Amino acid sequence: NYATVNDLCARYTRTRLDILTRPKTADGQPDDAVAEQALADASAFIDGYLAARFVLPLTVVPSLLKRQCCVVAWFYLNESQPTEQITATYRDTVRWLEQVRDGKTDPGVESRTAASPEGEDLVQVQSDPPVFSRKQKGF
Amino acid sequence: NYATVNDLCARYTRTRLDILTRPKTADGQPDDAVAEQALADASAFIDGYLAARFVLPLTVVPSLLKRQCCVVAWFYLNESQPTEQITATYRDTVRWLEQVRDGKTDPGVESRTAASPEGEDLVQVQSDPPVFSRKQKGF
Amino acid sequence: NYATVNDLCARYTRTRLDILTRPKTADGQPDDAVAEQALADASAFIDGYLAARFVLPLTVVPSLLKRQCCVVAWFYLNESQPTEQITATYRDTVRWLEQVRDGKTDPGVESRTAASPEGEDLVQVQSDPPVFSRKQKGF
Amino acid sequence: NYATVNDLCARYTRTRLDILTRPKTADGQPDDAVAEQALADASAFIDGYLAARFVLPLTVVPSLLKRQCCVVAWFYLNESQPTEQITATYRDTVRWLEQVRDGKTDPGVESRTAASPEGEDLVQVQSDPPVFSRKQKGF
Amino acid sequence: NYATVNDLCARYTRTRLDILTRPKTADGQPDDAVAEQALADASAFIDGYLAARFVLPLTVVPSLLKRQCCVVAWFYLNESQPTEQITATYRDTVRWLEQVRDGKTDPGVESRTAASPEGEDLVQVQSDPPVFSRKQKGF
Amino acid sequence: NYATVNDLCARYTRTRLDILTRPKTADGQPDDAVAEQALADASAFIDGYLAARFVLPLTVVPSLLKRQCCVVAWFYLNESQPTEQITATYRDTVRWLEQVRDGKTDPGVESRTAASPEGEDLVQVQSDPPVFSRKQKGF
Amino acid sequence: NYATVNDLCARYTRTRLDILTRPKTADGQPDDAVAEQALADASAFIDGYLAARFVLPLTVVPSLLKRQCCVVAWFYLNESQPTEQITATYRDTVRWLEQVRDGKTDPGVESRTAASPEGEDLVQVQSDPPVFSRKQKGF
Amino acid sequence: NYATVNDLCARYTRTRLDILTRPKTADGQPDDAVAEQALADASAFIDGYLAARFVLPLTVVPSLLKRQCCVVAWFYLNESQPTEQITATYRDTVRWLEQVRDGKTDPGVESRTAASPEGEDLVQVQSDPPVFSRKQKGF
Amino acid sequence: NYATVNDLCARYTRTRLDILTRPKTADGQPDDAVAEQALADASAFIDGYLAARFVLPLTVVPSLLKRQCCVVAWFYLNESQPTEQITATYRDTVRWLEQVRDGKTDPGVESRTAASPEGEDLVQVQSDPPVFSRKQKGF
Amino acid sequence: RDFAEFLEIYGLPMRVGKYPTGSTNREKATLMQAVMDIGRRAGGIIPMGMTLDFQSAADGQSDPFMAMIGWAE
Repeated sequence: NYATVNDLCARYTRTRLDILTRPKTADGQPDDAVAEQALADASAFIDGYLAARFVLPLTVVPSLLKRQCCVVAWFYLNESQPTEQITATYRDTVRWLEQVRDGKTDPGVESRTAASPEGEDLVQVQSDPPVFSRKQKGF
Repeated sequence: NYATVNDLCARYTRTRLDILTRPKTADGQPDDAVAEQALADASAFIDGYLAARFVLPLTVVPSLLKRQCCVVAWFYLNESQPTEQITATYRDTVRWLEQVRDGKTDPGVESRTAASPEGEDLVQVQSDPPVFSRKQKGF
Repeated sequence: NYATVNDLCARYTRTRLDILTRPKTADGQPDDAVAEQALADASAFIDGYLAARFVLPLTVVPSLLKRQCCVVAWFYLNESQPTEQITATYRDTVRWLEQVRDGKTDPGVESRTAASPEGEDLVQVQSDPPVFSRKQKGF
Repeated sequence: NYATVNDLCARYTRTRLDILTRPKTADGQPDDAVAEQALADASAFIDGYLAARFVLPLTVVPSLLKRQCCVVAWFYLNESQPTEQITATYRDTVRWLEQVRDGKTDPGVESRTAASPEGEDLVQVQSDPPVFSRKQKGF
Repeated sequence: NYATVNDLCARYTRTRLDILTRPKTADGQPDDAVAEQALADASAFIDGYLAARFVLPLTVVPSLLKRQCCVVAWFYLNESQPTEQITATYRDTVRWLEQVRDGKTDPGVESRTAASPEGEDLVQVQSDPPVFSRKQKGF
Repeated sequence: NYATVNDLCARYTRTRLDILTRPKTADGQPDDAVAEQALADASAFIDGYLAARFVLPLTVVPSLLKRQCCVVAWFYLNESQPTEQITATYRDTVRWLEQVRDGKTDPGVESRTAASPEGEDLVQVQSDPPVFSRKQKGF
Repeated sequence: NYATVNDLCARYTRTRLDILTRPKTADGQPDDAVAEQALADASAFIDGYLAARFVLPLTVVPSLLKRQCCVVAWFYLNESQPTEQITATYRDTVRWLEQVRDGKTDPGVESRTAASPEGEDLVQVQSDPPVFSRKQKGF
Repeated sequence: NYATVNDLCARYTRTRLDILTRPKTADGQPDDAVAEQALADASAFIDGYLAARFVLPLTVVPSLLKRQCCVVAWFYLNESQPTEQITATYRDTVRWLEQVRDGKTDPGVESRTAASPEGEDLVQVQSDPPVFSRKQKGF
Repeated sequence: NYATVNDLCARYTRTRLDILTRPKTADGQPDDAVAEQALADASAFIDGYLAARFVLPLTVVPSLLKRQCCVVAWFYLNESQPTEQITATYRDTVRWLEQVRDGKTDPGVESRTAASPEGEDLVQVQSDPPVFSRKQKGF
Repeated sequence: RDFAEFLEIYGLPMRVGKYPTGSTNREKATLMQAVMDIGRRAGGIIPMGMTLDFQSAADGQSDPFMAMIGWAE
């Protein structure tokens, strides 16, 4: 996963996450298993769009992917009743993901060192060896 | 099926599912048979769109399919009165499924290992053997 | 028929179906004959769209056809006063049926085993035997 | 006629039909003659659209024609004040009939056995005998 | 006329027609002469559109013409104040009549026996006798 | 004129016409001279559109012309304050008259016997005698 | 003028015309001089559109011109405050006049005898005498 | 000017004109000098559009010009607060004037005798004398 | 300037102009210097559009220019709070001025004598002397 | 004979005239007479509502007729 439960607790208060996990667990103690499942689903959703251009798993993880995963996971958790701002943020995130998939914007590089994730050849052509070219220099 | 009753109880509280199953069963004890039927219908609905590109049954199941199946099954269960958010989520899911069917987006790969489901040849051409090609090297 | 009265009682509470059948019957005991007639009409309505691509009767029945038949039959039963959600579901079902008829989406295959219903040749061309073809290998 | 008075009493309660027939009759006893006249008018209305593709009278009657006739006859009976749902159903029925007339959808086949009604040749061309064809095999 | 006063009294209660005829007559006794005049005007209005394709008077009268005549005659009678449903029905009838005149829909045939009204030749071409045709077989 | 004062009193109650004629006359006794003037103006208005296709005066009068004249004359009389239905009927009548003038619809024939009014040649061409035609049969 | 003061008093009550003429006159006795001036202005307004096709003054006066002149003169008189119906009638009259000027509709003929007003040649061409025509019959 | 103060007092009550002239004059006695100035401005405004087609000053004055001048002068006088009808009439007058200037409508002729105002040549072409024409008759 | 302070006092009451000049002056006595400045600004604004077609200063002043200058000057004076009618009149005046500048309408001529202001050559072409023309008559 | 008939109606397109539906009976006669008076270098004025067009009633060449005639001869 691109984000951990601690990263989710960094963006959102532990009290809110506990309230979210209160009904989903069987006992009175809040459980983070549902949070991990939401994170895994968010990572799969991001990978669905990322597979168009870059080979999976990613060699280097861009920094913004963590925030995108946290946003979509929080939207997934707030399924019983979503607020206007949460839905707007999720829509903006999915629009950005579609833009990345279409190639209209670059995902970016990790801040620690300039490095973009590896990807397969989007464009490839084939032809027989070029005889009679100007590089021959034999005539 | 792509999801089990336990997976549905992970997303939604057991109390809500019990309330849903209260009228559909004949006795006072809640029954999960209707939940299994909803899951089967959801799996069939997903397979209807998945059959366009990938051969069924799938060799490897993408992770997001579980969440999509859970969402559409929950929408199917809440047929007596659907809320705004449930209908919106179901519409988003079916839009994503149509996008997958049209080939505008990739379903993704399972998170455990990079592997895409097998599919038949979408594009195929036929022609007679190419005599007089540059690979002949006989003249 | 693609669905039985028990399948209808699985989606909808027996009390609701009994209330529906209360006025249509002559005696005080609810009768399922009207339910069977609604199921037959629903099956005929589905077959009207299915006859475009697949030969009838179907060799194998896709799983979603049961739910579609149940939905349209329930809409047919609730003719005295239809709610917003019932009308919306019926409209979505008929839109899906038109999409299937136009060939824009596949009905799917039964979940027990991968098998699509048989159909007649949509595209057929005729021509005289091809003399002088490259398969002759006589000259 | 494609439907009988008993079929109309199956869809709609006998009390409603009696209330409808209360003013149209001269005596206090409800009369079904007006119901039969409405059924005949409905059958004529359906035949008006069916005559485009199939020869009349129909060799085999599709099952849905009964429901369409019942719907339009009930709309005809409720002329003093039509409700929203009745008008909507009648509009949907006439739209379906126009679609059938234009050839955009198939009326269907009877459920008892696969059989479509006979019709005249929609497309016909004429030409003189084809001498010098490849089927001659005389030269 | 395509309809009689008894046919009008079949669709509409005798009390309503009597109320309609109360002011138009000079004495206290209701008179059906105004009803006959309305029927004649309705028949003329229908013939105005029917003259485009079929020769008048019609050899065989389609069944729906009776209902159309009754509807337009009732609209003509209710000129002092027309209700929404009456105006809507009259507009639908005139739209159907225009569609018939344009040839976009068939008026239909009488239910007693399959027979369409006779009409003049809509399409006619003229040319001199075809010498040198392939039917000559003289050379 | 295509209609008489008695025909106007057939469509509309004598009391209403008397009320209309109350202010226009000088004495207390209602006068039908204004009604005759309105009828003459209505006939002139109809003839204005009828002169496009048929020679005036008409050899045979179609039946619907009487009702059209009555409608437009009643609209002319109710000039102090027109109701919604009267204005709508007058607009429909003038639209029908424009359609007749443009040739998009036939005025019809009188019901007593099939006979259309005579008219001048709408289309006429001129050319010199056709020598060398295939009707010569001299060469 | 196409209309006289008596014709205006035929359409409109003498009391209304007297009320209209009350302020425009200097003394207490109503004066018809303003009515005659309005009639003259109306006749000039009509002639402005009539001069396009017919030579002035008109040889024969169509009957409807009287009503059109009365309508526009009454609109001219009611300049202090015009009602909705008066303005609508004036707009319809001017639209009809523009249609007449453009040649899209015929003004009509007088009812006493079929006679259209004389007019100048709208279309005229000039050419030298046609020698070598087929009417020569000299070669 | 095309209109005099008496003509303005014919259309509008002397009391209204006096009220209009009350503030513009210096003494208590109403003055018609402002009315004459408004008439002169109106005449200049009309001449601005009339100069396009006809030479000024006009040889013969069409009758409607008087009413147009009166209308625009009255609008000019009512500048402190214009009513809806006055503004609408002024807009209609200026629209008619623009139509006259563009040549889309004829100003008309004076009612006393058929005579149109003289104007310069709108269309003029120049060419050298036509030798070798068919009017030569010398060869 | 095209207008004087007396001309402004003719259109508008002296009291209104005094009220306008009350705050702009330093002493209690109203001053017309601000009125003259507004007139000069209005004349400059008019000349800005008039310079396109006519040479400045104008040889002859059209009559309407005085009213246009008065209107725009009054709008300039009422800058603290403009009413709806004043703003509408100013907008109409500037629209007329733009139409004059574009050549879509003629400014007009002075009423005392037919004379249009002089202007420079809008269209001018240059070419060498035309030898070999048909006016040579030397060959 | 077919060649002669084709030559008869060759190189002279038909002249048609369109008139508004509100035209008077006399107005149609004037237009019909005006259409019949076209020849040499012709002028004319037409209203905005009316239209005039030329359509050719025959087209082609004389090559096939002459080829068949020569073959027969």
